[PDB]
Amino acid sequence: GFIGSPTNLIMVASTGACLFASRFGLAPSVRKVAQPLKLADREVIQTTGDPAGFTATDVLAMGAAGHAIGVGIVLGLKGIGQL
Amino acid sequence: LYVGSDAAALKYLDGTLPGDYGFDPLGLLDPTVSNGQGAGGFVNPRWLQYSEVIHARWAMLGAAGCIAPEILGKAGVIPAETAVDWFRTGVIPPAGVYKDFWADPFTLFFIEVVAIQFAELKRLQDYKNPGSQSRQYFLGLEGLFKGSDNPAYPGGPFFNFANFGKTEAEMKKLKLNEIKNGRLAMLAMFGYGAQAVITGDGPFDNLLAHLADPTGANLITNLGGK
Amino acid sequence: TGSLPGDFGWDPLHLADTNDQDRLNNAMSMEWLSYAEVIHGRWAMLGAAGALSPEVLGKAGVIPKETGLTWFQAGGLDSSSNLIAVPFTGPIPFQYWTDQYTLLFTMLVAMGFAETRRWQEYKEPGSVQKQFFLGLEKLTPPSQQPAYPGGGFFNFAGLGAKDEKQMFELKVKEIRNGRLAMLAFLGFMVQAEVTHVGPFQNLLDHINSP
Amino acid sequence: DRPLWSPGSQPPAWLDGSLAGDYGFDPLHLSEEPEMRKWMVQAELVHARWAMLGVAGILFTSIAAKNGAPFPDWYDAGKEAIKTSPAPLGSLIFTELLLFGWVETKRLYDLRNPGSQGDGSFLGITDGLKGKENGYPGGLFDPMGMSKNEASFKEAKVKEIKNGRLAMLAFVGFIAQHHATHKSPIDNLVDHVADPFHVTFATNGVSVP
Ligand code: CLA
Ligand SMILES: CC(/C=C/C=C(C)/C=C/[C@@]12O[C@]1(C)C[C@@H](O)CC2(C)C)=C\C=C\C=C(C)\C=C\C=C(C)\C=C\[C@@]12O[C@]1(C)C[C@@H](O)CC2(C)C
Ligand SMILES: CC1=C[C@@H](O)CC(C)(C)[C@@H]1/C=C/C(C)=C/C=C/C(C)=C/C=C/C=C(C)/C=C/C=C(C)/C=C\C1=C(C)C[C@@H](O)CC1(C)C
Ligand SMILES: CC1=C(/C=C/C(C)=C/C=C/C(C)=C/C=C/C=C(C)/C=C/C=C(C)/C=C/C2=C(C)CCCC2(C)C)C(C)(C)CCC1
Ligand SMILES: CC1=C(/C=C/C(C)=C\C=C/C(C)=C/C=C/C=C(C)/C=C/C=C(C)/C=C/C2=C(C)CCCC2(C)C)C(C)(C)CCC1
Repeated sequence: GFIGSPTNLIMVASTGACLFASRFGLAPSVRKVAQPLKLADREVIQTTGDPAGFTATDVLAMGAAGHAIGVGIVLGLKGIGQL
Repeated sequence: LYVGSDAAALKYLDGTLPGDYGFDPLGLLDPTVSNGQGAGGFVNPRWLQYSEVIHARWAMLGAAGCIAPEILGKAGVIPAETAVDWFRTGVIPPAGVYKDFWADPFTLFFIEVVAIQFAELKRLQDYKNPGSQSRQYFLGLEGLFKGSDNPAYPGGPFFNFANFGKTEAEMKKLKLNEIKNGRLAMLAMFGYGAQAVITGDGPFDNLLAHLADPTGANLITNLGGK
Repeated sequence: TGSLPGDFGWDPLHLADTNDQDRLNNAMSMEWLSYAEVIHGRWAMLGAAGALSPEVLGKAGVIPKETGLTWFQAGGLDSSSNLIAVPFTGPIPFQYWTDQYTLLFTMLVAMGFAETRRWQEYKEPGSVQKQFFLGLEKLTPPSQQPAYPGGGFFNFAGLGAKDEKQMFELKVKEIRNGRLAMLAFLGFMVQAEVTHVGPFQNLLDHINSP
Repeated sequence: DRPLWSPGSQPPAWLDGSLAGDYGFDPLHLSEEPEMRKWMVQAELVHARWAMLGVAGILFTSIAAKNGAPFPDWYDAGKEAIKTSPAPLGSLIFTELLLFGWVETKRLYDLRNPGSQGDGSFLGITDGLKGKENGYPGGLFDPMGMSKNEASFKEAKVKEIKNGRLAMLAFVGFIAQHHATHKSPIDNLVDHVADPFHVTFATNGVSVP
């Protein structure tokens, strides 16, 4: 919440890591399918200038995932007495 | 440019609508939705466009009526006692009610509901039956209620007495600008309601607070964050 | 295309090339975009000149330094009613020959007259000069291109009677320097906003400490 | 052929230049219907005429007050007038309404039907109270006839509409000055001519907070 707080830093890092994972393979996305690996799919939604398969629902889903991972990490570290 | 046009939504809509930026993620303008005969459901393109333009006009009037009293009361145009916030006029008596009025707020509500019921019921009957309000004698202003093929744009000697847009290009530009300003005012009234709930002040007061201190008065600082 | 000046193809945002290329209305035709760009560039030329003149002329001692102050303080660009950047609102320390709002009203009247003349020439060329204008209608001759009217008033030196290749070279040089003026005025105003000092002061700071 | 509101503008099809002050300044496309054209012409003429009557009265009272006559400012002069007049409030408003109803209904029904008042209905008067034009009456209203010749009549129509337009601009200027400076208009003009470079619309007025 506070600018410069450790929770802000690590949750911004988590959201950016989720976005970077969605941009380049890694995390499954709209254009990524199949259970074991990730395979190319239909474009589904126009990306509106974004290269590769990166649409609005992609950034919405992975921002939600990043916020969830960040709040889980924050509360887990607060439970164990860490940052 | 198409503002965030979702793919596979252009398959059923071409460019005929004023705005028509191709933004339809969930999908409601599809003719396959509510296909048949008769009244049907409420999700049909004609009613969708009609409700969109009516929401646009009402939101534009609301944004004007939310800005004008506070702005003119900040200066000497409107006196301070009549320069109340838009939600403190009496629309929400918990928020505030202006007691110094020429009539009781419920009397004004009854007069308003009678007048707007006449207006919107004539509008609805013309929407169901085009040009029907010009046949039955109302007051002698039946020729003013001729209407048009599109219920969203009736025209006539009163609704468009300036007869702007003689050419089709000017009609298209005017319709696009009307729907654009209406969508902008819809988002505006959304923000006005949000600020009225959170800040408890007029939208111009919030604008002045953001102007004076950007980081010290914003959405983050509104709800307690830093 | 290469007919328009500065047709380098640098359009990554694709804000140009709309389907409705009507010059009248829609505010998005390529001729209207070029006209707006060139007049914004000429106003940026004038703004850079007027934001560099008083400081360096007071430094050189040609004008007295009491009136050779920075541009935003001498332009009324102050806090005022917490508006940051609104001209003719902030109080100016130096008293002038008249009130600020006096030439703000002359601003409104005179620039409205000039802009309405330009808009009427854009809408219908060759018709503005027909009406009586106290003998000033012949001062501005009509032209096919609204961005480059020409004539005695707009071309006093007469350096436009040469061949079209040199004229196009002058045009592309003018708009390239206009884009340079765009960047220069953007840097001017953001440095004046984040430093609250004149551009000459931080320019000297950058020269002394690169 | 004629000067317009903008150089190069196209005059409206319903404005052929046959009216007084026909500069074609009709951007809201009003008076397109011929009956609406008569209505707008009569409304502009009546509003302009009352504007210049009121402006002449206000200016005369202001210059007399500056000269030394015991006359108040044009603002709130009605309060001291009703304090000094033997007639109480409400009564004289109703009497002037009774007097104004009559002539204005005659004007309205002459506007709807020209020559309707020349039938001798009002005291047997037939030549008088007859509209020579739509918004321009004749007969009893004009004691001596400089309107008999047509060229000077058209010139006087143009001069009347332009002086009336200037006077209603002067009336909105009057209300703006007395809501901004709260001084007499003659005093405002004296203040402007005394120090034009300092006594402006913003230094002394409330126009700028
Ligand atoms: C209320 C007074 C009034 C009335 C009834 C008319 C009516 C007419 N005039 Mg006129 N005119 C007026 C004021 C008025 N005008 C003013 C103030 C000016 C100077 C700016 C002019 C300048 C003018 C020219 C140059 C010409 C006309 C012409 C016309 C005709 C065309 C129809 C028209 O203008 O729309 C009807 C007009 C109205 C319904 C008036 C609407 C007034 C609104 C409701 C007031 C809103 C506030 C307003 C902006 C004032 C605020 C303060 C302001 C001073 C800053 C018609 C007979 C043309 C013509 O054919 O001549 C006969 C023509 O050539 N007029
Ligand atoms: C400003 C005004 C009218 C303005 C109209 C405008 C701009 C219209 C513009 C347009 O239509 C055009 C042209 C063309 C369209 O394309 C565009 C629009 C915009 C639609 C009228 C004033 C009209 C003003 C009038 C009639 C003034 C009357 C004054 C009287 C009666 C005075 C009486 C006094 O009582 C007082 C007040 C106080 C006492 O102290 C003294 C006495 C003398 C007792
Ligand atoms: C670097 C820096 C640094 C930091 O510190 C700060 C800052 C601020 C950022 C800075 C920047 C700056 C800039 C950018 C600038 C620019 C400028 C310009 C462009 C100018 C022009 C300028 C321009 C110019 C002169 C031009 C000119 C032209 C001409 C004359 C031509 C022609 C003509 C005319 C029309 C007029 C007439 O009568 C005559 C003639 C002859 C016919
Ligand atoms: C903007 C604004 C506003 C608003 C407004 C509005 C919103 C309005 C509306 C209005 C309306 C909405 C109106 C209405 C009206 C109506 C009427 C007036 C009607 C009438 C009717 C009748 C008279 C009828 C009759 C009949 C017939 C015809 C036959 C027989 C039977 C019967 C009886 C039915 C205000 C002022 C607030 C403020 C300022 C600004
Ligand atoms: C690179 C790039 C860029 C940028 C971008 C960005 C920077 C973005 C961002 C974005 C973002 C940054 C987003 C986010 C989102 C988020 C979200 C969507 C989240 C969440 C939500 C929610 C609703 C939540 C919930 C919750 C709660 C409350 C509790 C439980 C847990 C959870 C967390 C789940 C640009 C355009 C300039 C250019 C091009 C490229």
